[PDB]
Amino acid sequence: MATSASSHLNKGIKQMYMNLPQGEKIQLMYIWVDGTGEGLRCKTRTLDCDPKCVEELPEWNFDGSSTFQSEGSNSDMYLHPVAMFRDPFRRDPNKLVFCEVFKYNRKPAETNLRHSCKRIMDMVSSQHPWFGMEQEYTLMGTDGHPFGWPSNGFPGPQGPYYCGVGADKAYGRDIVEAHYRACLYAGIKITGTNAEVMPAQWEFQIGPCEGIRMGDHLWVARFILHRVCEDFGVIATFDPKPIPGNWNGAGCHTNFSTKAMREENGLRCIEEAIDKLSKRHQYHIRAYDPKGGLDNARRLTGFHETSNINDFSAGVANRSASIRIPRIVGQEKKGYFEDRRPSANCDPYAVTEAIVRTCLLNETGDEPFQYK
Amino acid sequence: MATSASSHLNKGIKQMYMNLPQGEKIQLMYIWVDGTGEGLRCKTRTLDCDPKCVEELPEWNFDGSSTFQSEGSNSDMYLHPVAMFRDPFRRDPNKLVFCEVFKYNRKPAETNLRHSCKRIMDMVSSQHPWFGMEQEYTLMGTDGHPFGWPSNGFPGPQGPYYCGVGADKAYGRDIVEAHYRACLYAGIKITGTNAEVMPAQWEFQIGPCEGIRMGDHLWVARFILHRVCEDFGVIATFDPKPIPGNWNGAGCHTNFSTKAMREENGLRCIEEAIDKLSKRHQYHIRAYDPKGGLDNARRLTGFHETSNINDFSAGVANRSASIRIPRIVGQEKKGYFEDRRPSANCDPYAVTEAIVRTCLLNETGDEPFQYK
Amino acid sequence: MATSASSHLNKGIKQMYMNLPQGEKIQLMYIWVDGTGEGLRCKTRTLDCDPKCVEELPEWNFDGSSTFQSEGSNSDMYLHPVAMFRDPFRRDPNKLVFCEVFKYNRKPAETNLRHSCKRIMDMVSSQHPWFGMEQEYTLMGTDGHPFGWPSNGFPGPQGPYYCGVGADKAYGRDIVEAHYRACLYAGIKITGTNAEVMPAQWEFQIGPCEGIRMGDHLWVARFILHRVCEDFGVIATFDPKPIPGNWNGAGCHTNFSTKAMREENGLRCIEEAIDKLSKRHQYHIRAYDPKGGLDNARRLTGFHETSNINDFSAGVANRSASIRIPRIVGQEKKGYFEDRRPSANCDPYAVTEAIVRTCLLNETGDEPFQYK
Amino acid sequence: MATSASSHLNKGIKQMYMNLPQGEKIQLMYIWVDGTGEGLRCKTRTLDCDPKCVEELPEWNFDGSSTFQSEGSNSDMYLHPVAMFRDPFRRDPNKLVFCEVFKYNRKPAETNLRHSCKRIMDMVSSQHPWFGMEQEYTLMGTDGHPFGWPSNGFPGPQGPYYCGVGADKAYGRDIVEAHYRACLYAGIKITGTNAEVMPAQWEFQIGPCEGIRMGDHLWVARFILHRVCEDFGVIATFDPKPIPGNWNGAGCHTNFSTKAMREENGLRCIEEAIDKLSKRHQYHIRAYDPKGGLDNARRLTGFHETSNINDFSAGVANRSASIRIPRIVGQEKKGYFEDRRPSANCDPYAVTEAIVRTCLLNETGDEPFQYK
Amino acid sequence: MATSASSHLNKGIKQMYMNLPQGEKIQLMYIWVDGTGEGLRCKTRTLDCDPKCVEELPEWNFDGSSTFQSEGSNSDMYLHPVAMFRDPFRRDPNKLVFCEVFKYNRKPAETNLRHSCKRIMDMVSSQHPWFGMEQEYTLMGTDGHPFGWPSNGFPGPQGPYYCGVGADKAYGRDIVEAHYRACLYAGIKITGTNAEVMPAQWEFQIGPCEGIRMGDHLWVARFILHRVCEDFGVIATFDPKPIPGNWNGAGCHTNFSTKAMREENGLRCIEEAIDKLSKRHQYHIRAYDPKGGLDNARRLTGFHETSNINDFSAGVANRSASIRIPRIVGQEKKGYFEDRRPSANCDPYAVTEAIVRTCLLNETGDEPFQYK
Repeated sequence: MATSASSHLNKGIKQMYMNLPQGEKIQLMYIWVDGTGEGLRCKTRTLDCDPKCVEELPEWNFDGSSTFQSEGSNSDMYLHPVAMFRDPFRRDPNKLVFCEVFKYNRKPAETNLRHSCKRIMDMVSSQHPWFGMEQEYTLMGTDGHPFGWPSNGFPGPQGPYYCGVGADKAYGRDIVEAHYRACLYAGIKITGTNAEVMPAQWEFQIGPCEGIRMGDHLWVARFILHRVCEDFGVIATFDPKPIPGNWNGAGCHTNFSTKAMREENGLRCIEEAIDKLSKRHQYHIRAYDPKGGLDNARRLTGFHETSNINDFSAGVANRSASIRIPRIVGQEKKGYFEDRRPSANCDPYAVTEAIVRTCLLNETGDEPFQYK
Repeated sequence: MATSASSHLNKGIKQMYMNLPQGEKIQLMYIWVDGTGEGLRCKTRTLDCDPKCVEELPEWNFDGSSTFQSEGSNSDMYLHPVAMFRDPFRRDPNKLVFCEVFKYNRKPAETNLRHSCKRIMDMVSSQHPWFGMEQEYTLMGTDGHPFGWPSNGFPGPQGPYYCGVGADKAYGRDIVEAHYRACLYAGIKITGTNAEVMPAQWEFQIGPCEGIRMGDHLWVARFILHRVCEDFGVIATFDPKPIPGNWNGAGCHTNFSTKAMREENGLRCIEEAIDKLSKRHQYHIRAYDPKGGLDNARRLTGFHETSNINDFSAGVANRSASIRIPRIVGQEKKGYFEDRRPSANCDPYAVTEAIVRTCLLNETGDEPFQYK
Repeated sequence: MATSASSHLNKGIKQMYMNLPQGEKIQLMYIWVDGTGEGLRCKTRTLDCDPKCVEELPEWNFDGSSTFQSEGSNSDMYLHPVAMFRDPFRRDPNKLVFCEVFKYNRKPAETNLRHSCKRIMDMVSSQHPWFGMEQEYTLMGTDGHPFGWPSNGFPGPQGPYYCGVGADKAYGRDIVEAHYRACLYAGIKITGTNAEVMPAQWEFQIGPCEGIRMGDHLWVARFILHRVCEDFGVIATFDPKPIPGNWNGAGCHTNFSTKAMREENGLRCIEEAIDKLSKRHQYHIRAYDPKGGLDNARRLTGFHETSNINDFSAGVANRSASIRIPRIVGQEKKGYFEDRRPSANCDPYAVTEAIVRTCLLNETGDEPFQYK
Repeated sequence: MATSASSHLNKGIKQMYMNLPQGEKIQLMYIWVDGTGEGLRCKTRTLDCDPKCVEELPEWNFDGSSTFQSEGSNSDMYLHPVAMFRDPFRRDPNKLVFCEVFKYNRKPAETNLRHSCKRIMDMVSSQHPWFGMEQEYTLMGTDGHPFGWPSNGFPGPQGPYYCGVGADKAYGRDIVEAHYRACLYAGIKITGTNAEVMPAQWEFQIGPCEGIRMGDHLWVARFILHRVCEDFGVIATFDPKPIPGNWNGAGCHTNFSTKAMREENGLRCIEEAIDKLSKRHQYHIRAYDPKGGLDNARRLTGFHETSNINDFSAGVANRSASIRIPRIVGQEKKGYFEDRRPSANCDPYAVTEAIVRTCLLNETGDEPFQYK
Repeated sequence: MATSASSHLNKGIKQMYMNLPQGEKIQLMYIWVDGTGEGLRCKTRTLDCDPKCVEELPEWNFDGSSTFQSEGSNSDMYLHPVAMFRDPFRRDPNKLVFCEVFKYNRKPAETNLRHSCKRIMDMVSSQHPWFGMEQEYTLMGTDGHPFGWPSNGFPGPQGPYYCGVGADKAYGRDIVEAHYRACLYAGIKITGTNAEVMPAQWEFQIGPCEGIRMGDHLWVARFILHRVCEDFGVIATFDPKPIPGNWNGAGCHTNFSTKAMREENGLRCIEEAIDKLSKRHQYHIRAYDPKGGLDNARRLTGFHETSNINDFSAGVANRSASIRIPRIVGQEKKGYFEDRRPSANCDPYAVTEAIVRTCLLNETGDEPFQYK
């Protein structure tokens, strides 16, 4: 079983160095989404004093030609800091700084979907849309086989692994515990974790976050997971179908509510939103993964408690439908609904933008509107 | 010899992460019994503030179809918190929360035996029934062979291993020490441990616990053991006969006393109750393990210190029976008796409920009475 | 994956020694069935000259206190040569000698079923009963896990392995080829082989053999398999269900025909035989396994194209029925039928004796008749 | 790097057994195509005498439910011998027997394409159509990584490997040499081999074969390769794109000529055939791999000297076009043309049927004609 | 499990050298008993021509100080050739030459018991005493643990191993087969072999040999075993009780007959001989093991089928008796007593000399008589 070379370095030496008093200088690790829309990149600079707010952080630049985002002639791209978190890897006073990407002409990069999401959120800020997203992921070895699985083989049939405890049920819990503690320290609004049906597959839930903060929070959570995995020598994969066949896929279920939905008799608004989703289902399917269906397909086949990608279905407490209204929300007549369609590898900005455009702005047609 | 993949991860890194200050958020691990009656499941959520009592803990839900407990159409099940303990794995203020399972219609699940046991305990609360259970278990490697045995072979004959000390006598004492300390920290009323006759078999004793707390305590102790074993990469098995042949089986001896028995005089009450159980041997043998009786059979062969599968016997000082009256209890004419019949994999709620129904409610017949 | 220590000895040295001219002395390996009914034992003596026929071979004796057959006082048991074959392991002129076991008083041992089977065959020799048996077996490693399976894991789902070719489809074909060639050299009337559905499970077919020779051939075939496996360091298991669950079991399907059945319009006799089997189904099931019904029950479940142990079910070209009439036999109105009920670990002597007693002697009742 | 368990068995023991004189009995290995259209299955029976021609071989049956070819109620399938070859694995007098598959009613199975191909060939037998097919394949380890590649890595860039010699250039030449010698011994008209551009990828060429023999020959050649690979413990894959990205795909280039094409001024016939292909390109792309174009789409991208799956192109000595006329054929104005479109995993019967139907029978439309 | 370094040398190279034509020179391996009475020593010289009889072989000398047989000042000892056998290790025309050891003054060495045995045999040559000896031995690894046993552990309980077949039953059969074939080639009168009760323990039987030749044969057989073991890298031990506990030890049962016993009504002579043996006990148990009781007194515990070292107990069958008289003898009034008392490590010359002195010469007292 092959773990990364980096994981076999003596970590006690690393701990010896990390315990040195750092002094007055502060490390800022800038994180940004690359040109593929799935990968995260990061690099660190030293600042002289502790920044009080995100507006005090300097803009930076990077080579876009190395990240699949620009041509060689004008390869400089700009990093604009947008969110600041405590750094769980380097401890206080160091910070994680999530940034937006701009082109050489100061136009949004092709994958900078936060900019448009921010516009939509400013337009609908008065209704306070809340999102919760459940990010499923699979721990893999560096050889591409799932972590903890028998070499060149499969574990026992599905059943004992969901929320399992024991050496034969849960593979890689150390990673989940480390990620959970790191997220809590950093200030991400992580609300829980559970083992998924497939061994070595896990799910963490972020939320409820208001508006643009979801993307800020979710992306950084993914980064922290990768970093934790890097320390341990495993790979977190967000592929919607890591193992073909009867093994469960990975989704990113999105719970959505508005002020009207959360207040008394808000179920009516829930039904209106779901009805609108019924009218743009194909647009949303195109919106819920970076490759436009070419990924979401493998998973959603119409089994293993997933919806069929082609047919929209709705029901109360129906875990196999495209949209599920939780039973408690139905009983209390207020709350949220759960869109079960997004793939695990989705860009959260695209998902939230599509949901708000369809449900709240009453948009129609295949292309999003451009607003003044 | 195969330890789990998770056990080979660098635990110093995990310790590095666990030392981060967690802040104000609190992790709650919900634990519940699954559809098999032997396995435990768990998942964790984050709460914003410190709960003061068990009544403050929120209800939760899970997918019952993945735990052999529901059909696909109405797969949601409910977790009602019933017991709260300190979390020994994550330290204060985090908690382990043991829960009852309810169906979609708010009826007790098939394996939610705590509900009826709690009812019976409320019915007999004035007599203060005390129970003690001696849980035997075997440490196994992930390859299915007992931990520490020679590969594809057998250690020396039984004899030197019971309560043994030395590299050749006790296999896996680190696990017992870790489990013991974790149980003490969590607040389980663990009263002792000893190495059993077969190498790698250990026994811990819980009690004396009053009424319903035994099931609450015993189940959570089992969970902690699995979790400790998970950290170490071994598997705790409660199978009543893990290795066929001359190797000792695993039982769950149940010490039983009432308030009347503990007071001056009462040995008589022991003998009468003994008689009662005698008449309803089959019944108890049915209540005392999951799989009908088949499981216990492989253990209660009669040769290696056990009672034949079909025979009630009682005496003072005799390890060749089903119920033992301790010598000191006989001499002082007060105390408890030891039912030696329950299998190691028994559900404690079933055992305690059957014992109370027979000894305290003077029930007769094959089916338990329904009370108003 | 652990192969036997013996298999790691340098086989080139063995080959160096085996090529020395042996001279005039001849090695005879005496083979006999032990007290369990499944194990085979053997030992070798040197004779001075080449025996021309089986009657020239001397009777031998052995100690019966170890091979679980006898007990105290009288132990010596007698081996009477009954079948002689060429030695495929040592080549001509050496021989394998299969023997009957007799007690000190020259009465047949409890497991010496050849004596009675031979009696019945002598009684029915004029009708020339022919049998063919398809012996399925599983190749296992010395650690008790099936050979070629991933360590502590399972291969892919059933489907690609039956009669498979390729490194990922057929595990252990070398064993099958060696066994097959050895059987042809020895003179066993082996008629074919194929890979079965579960990986590492294979089936060889012996027959059509007339009367007692069938048993003689089949037992010796099993010995050769063990010996071949011994050379290679793997273990052949005849357990009817080596791996629990959805993995295929191992059976010993028995094709039966008589002279009358093989002639024109012989189908009527086949149907008569089937009716008699239908009248003695329980006797035959009891006669088809060692432990005593506790083996065949694990295989004959009604799934995976097996009959249910309790119900006698015919069916032309019906591969799931208790009795199948092959299609060609049905179309031509003559031939054999296939009894699918015997377990892989059956004693062939018991199956053929019971079948002949029911179908040809028109016997009834639970106990065998005593003939003059 | 993980080779199969079977390959680590001591092959000297196997050689010891194979050198035993086999005697008069003969082994016949029946080979057939399974329900997937790519896999081959085989099983062996013993015959009493040496068959002189293929018509003397008996029909056989097998269980179709295990090969994805029938339902449970009528699971018997029939093997009709159609081609006989010498067995290179067991030597004379043993034989390999390639068979057609029939249903219980003697109708051709869904994947039994030989029946129709034979019909078409009989209809056009007077023109003596000759085909040559170039079967490319990749040697893989049992871990799913190409054989000889660095663990979890890639060899050097493409360039040095095509027809390479040396330990660092050609991976697995022993397999190619063994396969070549086995094919020559069996009597297959194998005409050459070369190392392909990707390391561990090889190509062998079969032909020129007349009509139906192409499929008979090619399938058996594939079987021999799998068997050779089985001995060595590697897996031969015919996947058209075994490794995504810039690594070369595997094709099955088909050289086609008729008697008219081979005669003086036959270039005109070549151009006419190419013109017809231009009119039925889409039908042929659908016909040239077993999944209707899905497999071939991964290979025919327009890069790496492959044609684009959507556009037909033709040229003299143009290796990237859909159809290439070799330069020497163009200069001499007679010969064959090379269809470069078929995927490596194609069924040769489908390719030859489509080519003959389009080029020689002047068929048009999407569905094949039914002839009297 | 640790085999010797010598066994890991490439034996193919050795085989390459051994096939070279040896020419006219001949290798003679001189073998002699060392000062311990258990070890064998050997060295080889080249002779110019093929000796026709044993009288043509030259006397040799060696350094006795290295073999615990002489002092430093006069350390030269003499080897007198006494028996010549074909060399199975070097093939014809090479020979093994067993020798007597003489001191510098031409007096027999302390361990040269052959001289006196030859004298006694010459004295009783007219009665033709025949002996057969059954030599049990245990195969050990070079680490001192029994060969094939699990590392630092024990195999399963005794029972399945006696005369066992299979990878899990018989450890080291290659060695037994090689030794057997080598003995046959060399001309030793080996009469059979069988696996013993303890795994890795085997027994071979030599005889019937007349008089002194028995010792010649047995010693040389032991040498061949050591040499065979040397090739395989294991150690043959004759230590009376190989591994302490419930593991069977090793004996050398001696079958004895005279010409008178073998003729009609010879049973009377058998009874007379047994009566004489009854009149000499401790003498025999001090001449049936290199160092008196000590070693032997670890086997004859009388528990695991042995004769409690204390008293004799003639008995038909009675396997656990001192001098067994096989049933055959009893019901045939002729046969051979089986002195079941000598240990496996006995000097055969001492056993046969003592038996002849007691049974045939009617000697009495503790010390042997000196004859003219």
